[PDB]
Amino acid sequence: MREVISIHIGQAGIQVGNACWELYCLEHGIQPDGQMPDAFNTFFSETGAGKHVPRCIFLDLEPTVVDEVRTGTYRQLFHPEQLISGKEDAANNFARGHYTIGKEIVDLALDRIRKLADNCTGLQGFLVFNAVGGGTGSGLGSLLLERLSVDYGKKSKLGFTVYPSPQVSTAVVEPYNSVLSTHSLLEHTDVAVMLDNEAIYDICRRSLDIERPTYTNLNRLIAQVISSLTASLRFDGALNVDITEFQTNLVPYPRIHFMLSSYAPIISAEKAYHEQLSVAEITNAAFEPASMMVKCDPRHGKYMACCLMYRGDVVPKDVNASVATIKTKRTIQFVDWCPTGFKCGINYQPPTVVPGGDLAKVQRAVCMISNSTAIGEIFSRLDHKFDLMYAKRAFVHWYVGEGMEEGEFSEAREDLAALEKDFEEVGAES
Amino acid sequence: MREVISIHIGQAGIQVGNACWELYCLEHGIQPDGQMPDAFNTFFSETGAGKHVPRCIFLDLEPTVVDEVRTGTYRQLFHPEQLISGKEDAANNFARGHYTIGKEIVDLALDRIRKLADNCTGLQGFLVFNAVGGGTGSGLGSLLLERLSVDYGKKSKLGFTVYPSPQVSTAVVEPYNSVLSTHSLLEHTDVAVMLDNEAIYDICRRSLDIERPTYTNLNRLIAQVISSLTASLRFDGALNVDITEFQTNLVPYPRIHFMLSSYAPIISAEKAYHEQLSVAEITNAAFEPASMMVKCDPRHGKYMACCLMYRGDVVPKDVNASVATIKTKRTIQFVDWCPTGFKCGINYQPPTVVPGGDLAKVQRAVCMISNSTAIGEIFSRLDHKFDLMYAKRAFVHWYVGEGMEEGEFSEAREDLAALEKDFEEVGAES
Amino acid sequence: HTRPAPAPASDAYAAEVIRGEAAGDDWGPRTKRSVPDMPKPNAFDGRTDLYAHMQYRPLSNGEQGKYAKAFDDRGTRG
Amino acid sequence: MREIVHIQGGQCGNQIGAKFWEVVSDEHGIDPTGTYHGDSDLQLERINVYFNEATGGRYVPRAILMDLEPGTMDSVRSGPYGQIFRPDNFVFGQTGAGNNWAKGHYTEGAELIDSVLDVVRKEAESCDCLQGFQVCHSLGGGTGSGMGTLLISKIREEYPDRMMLTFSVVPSPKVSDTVVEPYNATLSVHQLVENADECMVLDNEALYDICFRTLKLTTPTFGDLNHLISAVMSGITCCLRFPGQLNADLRKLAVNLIPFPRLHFFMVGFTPLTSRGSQQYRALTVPELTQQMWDAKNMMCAADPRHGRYLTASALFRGRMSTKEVDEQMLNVQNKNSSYFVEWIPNNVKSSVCDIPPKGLKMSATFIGNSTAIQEMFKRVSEQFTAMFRRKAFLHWYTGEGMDEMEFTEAESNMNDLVSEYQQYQD
Amino acid sequence: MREIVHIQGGQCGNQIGAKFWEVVSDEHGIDPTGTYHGDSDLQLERINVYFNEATGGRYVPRAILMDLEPGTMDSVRSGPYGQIFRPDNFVFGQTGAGNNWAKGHYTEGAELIDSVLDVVRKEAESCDCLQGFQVCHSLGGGTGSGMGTLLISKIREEYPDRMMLTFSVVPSPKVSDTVVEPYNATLSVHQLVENADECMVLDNEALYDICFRTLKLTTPTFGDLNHLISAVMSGITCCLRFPGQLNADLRKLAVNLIPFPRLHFFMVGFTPLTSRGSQQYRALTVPELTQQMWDAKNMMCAADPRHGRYLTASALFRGRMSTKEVDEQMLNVQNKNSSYFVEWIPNNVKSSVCDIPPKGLKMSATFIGNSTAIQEMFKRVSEQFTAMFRRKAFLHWYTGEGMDEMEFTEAESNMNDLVSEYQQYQD
Ligand SMILES: Nc1nc2c(ncn2[C@@H]2O[C@H](COP(=O)(O)OP(=O)(O)OP(=O)(O)O)[C@@H](O)[C@H]2O)c(=O)[nH]1
Ligand SMILES: Nc1nc2c(ncn2[C@@H]2O[C@H](COP(=O)(O)OP(=O)(O)OP(=O)(O)O)[C@@H](O)[C@H]2O)c(=O)[nH]1
Ligand SMILES: Nc1nc2c(ncn2[C@@H]2O[C@H](COP(=O)(O)OP(=O)(O)O)[C@@H](O)[C@H]2O)c(=O)[nH]1
Ligand SMILES: Nc1nc2c(ncn2[C@@H]2O[C@H](COP(=O)(O)OP(=O)(O)O)[C@@H](O)[C@H]2O)c(=O)[nH]1
Ligand SMILES: [Mg+2]
Ligand SMILES: [Mg+2]
Ligand SMILES: [Mg+2]
Repeated sequence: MREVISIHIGQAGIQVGNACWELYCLEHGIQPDGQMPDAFNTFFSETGAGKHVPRCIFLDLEPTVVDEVRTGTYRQLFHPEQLISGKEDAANNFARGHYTIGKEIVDLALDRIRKLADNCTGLQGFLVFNAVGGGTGSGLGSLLLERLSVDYGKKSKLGFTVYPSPQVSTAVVEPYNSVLSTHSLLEHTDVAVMLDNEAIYDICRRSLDIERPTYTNLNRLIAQVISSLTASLRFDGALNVDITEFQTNLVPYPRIHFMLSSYAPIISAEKAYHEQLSVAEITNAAFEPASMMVKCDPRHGKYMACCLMYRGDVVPKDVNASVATIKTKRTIQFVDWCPTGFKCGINYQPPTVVPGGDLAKVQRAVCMISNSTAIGEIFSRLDHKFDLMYAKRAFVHWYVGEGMEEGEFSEAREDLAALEKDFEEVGAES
Repeated sequence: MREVISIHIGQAGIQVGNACWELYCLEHGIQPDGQMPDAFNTFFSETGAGKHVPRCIFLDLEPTVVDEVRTGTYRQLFHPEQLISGKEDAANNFARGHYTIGKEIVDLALDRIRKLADNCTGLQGFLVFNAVGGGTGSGLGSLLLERLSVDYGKKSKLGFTVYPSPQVSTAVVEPYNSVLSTHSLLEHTDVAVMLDNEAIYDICRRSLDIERPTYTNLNRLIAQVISSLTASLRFDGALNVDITEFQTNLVPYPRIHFMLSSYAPIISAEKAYHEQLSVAEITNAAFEPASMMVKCDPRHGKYMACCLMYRGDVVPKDVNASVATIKTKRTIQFVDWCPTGFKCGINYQPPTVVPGGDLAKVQRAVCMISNSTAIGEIFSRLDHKFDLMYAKRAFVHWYVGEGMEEGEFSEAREDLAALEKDFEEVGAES
Repeated sequence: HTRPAPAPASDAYAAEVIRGEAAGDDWGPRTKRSVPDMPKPNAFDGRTDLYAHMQYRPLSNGEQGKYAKAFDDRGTRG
Repeated sequence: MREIVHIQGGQCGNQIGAKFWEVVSDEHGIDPTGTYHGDSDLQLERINVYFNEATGGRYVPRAILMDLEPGTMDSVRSGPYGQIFRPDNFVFGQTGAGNNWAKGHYTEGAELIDSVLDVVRKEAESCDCLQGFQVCHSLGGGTGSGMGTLLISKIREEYPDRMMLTFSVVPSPKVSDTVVEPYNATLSVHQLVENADECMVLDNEALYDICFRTLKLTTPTFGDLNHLISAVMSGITCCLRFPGQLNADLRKLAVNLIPFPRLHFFMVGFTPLTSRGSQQYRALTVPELTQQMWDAKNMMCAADPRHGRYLTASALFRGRMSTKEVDEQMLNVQNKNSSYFVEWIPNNVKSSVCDIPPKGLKMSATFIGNSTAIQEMFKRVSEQFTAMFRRKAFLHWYTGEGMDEMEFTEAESNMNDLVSEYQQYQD
Repeated sequence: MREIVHIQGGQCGNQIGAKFWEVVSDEHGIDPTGTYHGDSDLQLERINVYFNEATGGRYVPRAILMDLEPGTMDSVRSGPYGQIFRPDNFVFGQTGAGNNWAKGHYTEGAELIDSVLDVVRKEAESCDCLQGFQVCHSLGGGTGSGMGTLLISKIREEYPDRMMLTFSVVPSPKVSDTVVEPYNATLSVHQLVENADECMVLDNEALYDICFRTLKLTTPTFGDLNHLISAVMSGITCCLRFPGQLNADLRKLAVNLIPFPRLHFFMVGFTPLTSRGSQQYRALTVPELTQQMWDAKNMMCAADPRHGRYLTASALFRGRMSTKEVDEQMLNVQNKNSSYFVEWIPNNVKSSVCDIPPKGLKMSATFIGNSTAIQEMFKRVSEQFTAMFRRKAFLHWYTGEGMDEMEFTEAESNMNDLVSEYQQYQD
């Protein structure tokens, strides 16, 4: 039986995970106490009689984001040893989450991952949720990902990470914390899906006509993208896409493995009645940069490998005609050496709507995860933000004093400088 | 007819045995007064009509702890004269418990053993519960071990001794009394099953989730192991492993006979509803170093021979599938000359739960009782305490007065030194 | 006279299996759910199969008017 | 009393045989529970070509469904007419080849080949006369192409005197479904030339087009597409299952359609394709089954047959028909357009008539064409393979399971070699 | 009119025979009360082979139960079909051997061997003409291994003109069930090779893989294993209990299966094993029972028969079958793969036909084969003993109870001779 393990690290990880597992329990009919009144084996672990346990852990050094899960409406759902807390947070410091307080808790992190991996029969990959801005998501995620490649070799590891926006960011050492994270998520994480908070602010602004979006609204459709990514395991359809199928189709080179994300239908409860939702409309909607979930413009770069995972009443012919209409457009430009850029997946389960949520019930939905050379704009800008702040040694004594040395800033900068060289070299036309 | 008698000497011995016959009277359904409203034949004597007396003796030099048994909840169940008292305690001195004041009370203990063995048809083995850190348990326990060896010769004896921990220990002359006891155990006790208090404190802290463990909580789950290692005689299963099997299969050499302990499913009431407890999962928890009842690292040593007893509904095949997964793991090791190293025992009766106890009703249970070469480390640290302390002739005036001689610490030193020579030599490859 | 203890109570009964007295169903639970009504019955007459075209069945009188009015399977354009 | 053993791999192979064994079953009149309730005596005469008789009237096929995921068989577990199969013949994997040709062939391939060939060997010895082995799989995928093409090479080693029908679908030129599509296709055709004896070329874009302009359907599912493929596979062995005025078995087509041993890639066609709107108005006589046989729109391959010459063609007619009308119509197509046929072979057309039509149809015919226009399909896949290999993109996966670039250069060498001899014969 | 004396030893063979007398009584048709209620008169014709008459229609089997602990005697008595057993044949001790070869053989076995030889001779004298001595025990334990090899040594001295089948379960290589298994295994086979005329060696891992891969059974117990060994054990003496077209007794087995006195080691198997839901798809015919007969997976031994050439073979067919059809796969398995058989023995396979099938089955067969793959079974035990006796471990439980280390060296003297001679004829 197929199974995927999701680790939730840092403040973004749990708050996505509360939205992620809320979407998961409504799909399988499982109530919040854990009782369903044959496909739950992907995410839920059956124990006893009529009890389902999520196959996930909440790892965060700050206890005040985990305790609200331990006292909320999901008390009876999670296993209490899966919820791993700590004495004090890493305080957006990469050195604390990696050296000082990170090593004191990562031993207990592997103790339950091994328990989750032993209960699994057939494992296909890992999900990791973190934010590189904060040192719990950045440093402890770097420590856990480095350890997992040593502990569980050659297995898939899905990186659902959140990056600082160009114009928007809510911390000061985020240029410092993102660059040091890119030394680990380059050489360990095999598939990394960038997310960006301001692009989802814009997505919630126009498509969902919400003037005042919050962190709950953003993470609810974060849950929609991941659930659409792994709906192929849980339900049957025309063209299934497995985790290792997902990894060999979109990673042409072992370092060129960062991919975009786009969920096409975001419609309100009042605009759903007036929109004629067909597979031609949603496929053109996904490639629009308005529906792009990261603040980058794909027109500058080249699309290199794309996958389109369809949910609902999608018949296999016009979706094959919808891809042809995308290829004819000069705006969506592909790289020269790849004449076959599209992967297609169709599942027959329409996306569930949470009660009290903001999304409307749609009969068709597509999620695009695409590898592009326009993601170099994400890294080069965060490279410029780091290079300006490092030039006068700002916020270094906090990082150096907690175990680090100055030499790890030069290695991480050189590693990220190779990525910008690699993106330009790969995307060059010959 | 299977029958095993148990003796209980020292403050550890009675208080462990208080919980031992608390669980023993619950498995057979007998009320605490002594009436059942023939697996009870191996632990209870059918006395007339409706009356039953346990086939064990309680004995202590201190008159304190016997009275709270005599005036506790088990005044009617126990035999009034099987309870053996004393004028005064041995007071942390091996000299007092073995020579001066235990001698006037050992002979009243010897005849009641003869009264117990004459009443039963066929006896199987000897169980002794004591602590070598004190005077009464180490002194009269060794004094009885001389007498039962010469009287009831060559009979299988299995011992449960509460040794000092390297960190937590409650007496200053405690390393003296352990060294003097070990000179008696090696030539006389067949298989010595080790115990340690703070390892059971640790297994109450992280597993049962109680932050205030006491001596009552430790002895309650010690009795779970004692019932599990004698569960083959009481209830029927696949592979019956009696006490005669246990010695001849698990001790390789006359001077190499020490033993570890484990009990993997140790789960509170709230924790039980989420754990999926299969044979494969409970097997992996027993061999992990965190779940043993003495603080020694089995990674530091090498296992010599192992024995596993399974209780509850265990099918006889995933026990063999778990063994194959155990032996293929590199983190567990065996000595090179012992290829066949596991004894399988399956019983069908699940462990009972005491009312008010923190242990929940679990349908499967495994106890891992294994010889190891890591027991040299718990004997090296305890001998390191003695050599640094005997160099100044400290605390000797208490010892030489009550029948001991000054030189007797030297033969007990080289006897433990010979044991350390045995443990290092047999773990060496060739 | 040892105390009876409950069996694991498997559904195995290999004697019954090897004699073939009880058939049962050896297959496990079906995975990947079971989606209802996918692929959908088409509008402009309910077509869930190509059996009509591959068996050359005659058109019914209650359905002949649809193809009288329209050419393709898109419904009632005019 | 000759037999065909059916073996299938991947997502594409298993879904076809879910419909293929469905189409065969009601032609022979046996229920999904397996019992026979047919009204014709001629159905039970030749059942052994495709079914094992069992106790109580059960009929179980020579079907060996191979996959590396439990997902495909789960559809076969619950799909219609999926209970007829032998449960022992469901060899399965757990890891999944992951759309990788290297994983299905070399590294993870070896753990299941010794088990799947055991199921094949049990069925091969049970039936007496083996006409050949029939496989249905994909080429752009990795589970049914990577594991399948090694299985074809192994079974030619054990049984070298038996024919090999392969119904392998092809990467579409207009559209694409996977990203490593030309990688897994060129590695499979490089092996399909050496082991397989005859190949039927299929692709979804021609099956999509043939459902639009010939059937007037704007919503074709895969199950609609699998039915037209399943009609072709029944038409090849319609001579074995049923009598006829002129008989042509599987090996008779092999000596007809294959002039030289490497030219075994054919294109298929099914004749009575009528839309329901225009169903009544068309008549059923041999001249109008022939006029839809030779149409370029009726071909279920990418290649336009108007571009290349027909080296040899075959026709598998089914029905009560005049032998002249079979003969004269296929003689008229040798005179009306003789520039589309090869001059240095006389009478490029093989014809055969079976007196038992399919269910409901008064007449039917199946076309197999060894055209040299198939080089247009093989050129495009080789064009995509050289584009991605010269950048070495998506190659760090294939070298991960134990491949070096020697056979990748060899695969392009044999691909360029086989397309070179097609264009040499076209001049 | 020939009868078999059955011996059960230890906690294994008592539980083995509890399921073995379940099958034989049900095959002969007696209820748990003991009265006969079968519908076949031929079923009651040969009852003296396995049961004895009693006043009132009761039937008491002629077998003994032997161990040193009364706990396992409570299991066989309280279980199903346990009330039929002779209370006088319940010979048992109180100490328990405790997995030691010394206890059951010399020290505490001696007070029970003299008790059981008085018991064993009672049915030996009461029965009219002895045919053989079946035992069922283990070699890894001490209750039935060390005590059993003394009884089989003692019973041959009194009765040196009879054959003896032994059914001894040998310790498995993959899984360890007792630490001192290589002691008791080497010392028991040391007694058997001088004494045991023939032997059916089994193991627990083969019965696991049979009941997983073939029976497709999820969580089985030992009652499922003890039925399959009972299916073999009843099939050994099918020709004695029932008439047939060609009958073969224990000596017919012996005369055709041991070319040399020291090469007496066999391997067993039960042929018609089908899954829980696969019995409606099978075809119960003589081609496919022989297909399951010679498969390596189907054998009940740790040895792989493809590794070592078969020195000889046996077949115990039961049911209604064509003797020509029986002879033609048995000739086919000689010719299709002759490289896996010995060359200096023509007609390597013996066959027999019994006219009565087992209960609930139309046809069945049992294979007995002396091969040089049991060479691989002893090499693991010889590797275990030699790599461990060098450090003289665990000897204080042995040398303190009556025998010296020189006996252990003598166990190395002949077990190294057994492994030498089996490999010699392989060349
Ligand atoms: N989309 C989304 N982003 C979040 C959410 N919570 C936090 N973030 C992002 O996380 C960044 C802050 O860094 P974090 O990784 O959350 O900090 P942390 O996890 O608390 O790490 P420590 O402070 O060391 O404990 C912000 O810039 C946000 O963009 C959330 O609920 N949804
Ligand atoms: N686990 C456990 N250990 C105990 C218990 N009671 C006493 N001990 C141990 O016994 C040690 C003291 O040695 P004892 O021989 O029992 O002391 P004593 O029996 O009163 O002998 P004297 O001190 O000479 O009177 C302590 O260090 C404890 O670790 C108990 O109830 N449970
Ligand atoms: N006719 C048909 N083709 C299919 C179906 N499913 C997938 N395919 C084709 O298979 C190709 C992809 O190969 P894939 O299914 O991944 O092969 P696999 O990896 O062996 O399972 C695509 O070009 C599809 O057109 C189906 O149900 N019917
Ligand atoms: N197949 C089978 N094997 C058994 C059974 N009981 C015990 N065994 C095997 O016997 C071995 C233990 O030896 P044991 O039976 O105790 O020998 P004993 O001490 O002489 O009675 C283990 O390896 C078990 O696998 C049974 O009922 N069936
Ligand atoms: Mg925080
Ligand atoms: Mg005291
Ligand atoms: Mg002919």
